[PDB]
Amino acid sequence: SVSKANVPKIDVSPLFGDDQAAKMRVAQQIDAASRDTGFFYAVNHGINVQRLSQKTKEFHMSITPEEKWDLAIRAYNKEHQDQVRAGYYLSIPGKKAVESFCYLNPNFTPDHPRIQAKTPTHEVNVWPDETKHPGFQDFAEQYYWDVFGLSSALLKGYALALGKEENFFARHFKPDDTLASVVLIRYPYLDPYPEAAIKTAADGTKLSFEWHEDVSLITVLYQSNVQNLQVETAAGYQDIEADDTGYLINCGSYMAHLTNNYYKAPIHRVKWVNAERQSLPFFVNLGYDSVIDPFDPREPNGKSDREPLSYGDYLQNGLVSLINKNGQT
Ligand SMILES: N[C@@H](CCCC(=O)N[C@@H](CS)C(=O)NCC(=O)O)C(=O)O
Ligand SMILES: [Fe+2]
Repeated sequence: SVSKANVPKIDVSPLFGDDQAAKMRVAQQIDAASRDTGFFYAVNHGINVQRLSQKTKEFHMSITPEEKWDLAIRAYNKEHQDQVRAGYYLSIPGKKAVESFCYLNPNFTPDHPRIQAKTPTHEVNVWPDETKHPGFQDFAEQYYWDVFGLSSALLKGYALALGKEENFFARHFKPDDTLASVVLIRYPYLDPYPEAAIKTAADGTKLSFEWHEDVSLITVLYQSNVQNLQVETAAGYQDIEADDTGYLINCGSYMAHLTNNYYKAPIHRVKWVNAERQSLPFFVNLGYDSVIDPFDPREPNGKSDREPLSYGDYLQNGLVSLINKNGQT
């Protein structure tokens, strides 16, 4: 009885080029999707997602329990007090099925000014031993830059869609300072699948991750071809079809803040599925001190009754709140 959500496939390739008319026609499609269910698939995006999937699989299936402790975030290993965001997020057999590896901007090096200053939300990535995972760090860092590139193009489309100049968001999304993250999530097949690792929604649906708005400007997501996501709409939660050739795009709550809820952050959740699969989000985050002045594209003077919020304030508050609401991942 759970209807397919309207999730259009938008050819985003004009956003990489210089045909302004064509870009406006893509922006209209982004506007439409953003006003409807809040999701679309970006197609013709130029990223080799099959290779991303293969390299990620090789990592997930070769990492050992020893390596996971050695890379673990603070929530799992008290010795790693600097690792709030970046590192390994362990499963707990019998209790918690999902496990993952998160990394941040590769430019956050020991000498980076924000690392020196110890500013919250900035960390130096941790990586497994190169000889045990040959090529993995290099692949993963290049992937960061490939999806950064796609996200910059998408941000040009969102800006045009909102009646702005195309750099309105992108000017704040910079290699030297972006707080964006990649998460390489493994969802396992388990037989038996422990009930303790399954949540139940109010409507009785079995879930792996509860309802939420994303903490992002936008989210740029690759998933395996196994249906799992649902979006809350007015006729109920609806199934978002999988498409392992496309990137699933949606707004996060910073976009809702900037646009005075004209582009809402859609509410969505992750169904429980007993399948070995991947979920690989890129969270498009700005710089720590990036402030965009809020506006309202439904009002004649564009004025909004929201206050400016720096991205760093937003992000630290949001990530902590999401862990309190929906649990440590
Ligand atoms: N550690 C990350 C933030 C992770 C936020 C989070 O928990 N996201 C969920 C909800 S959007 C997710 O990615 N879910 C994916 C899925 O498949 O469940 C970072 O420091 O930036
Ligand atoms: Fe999400």
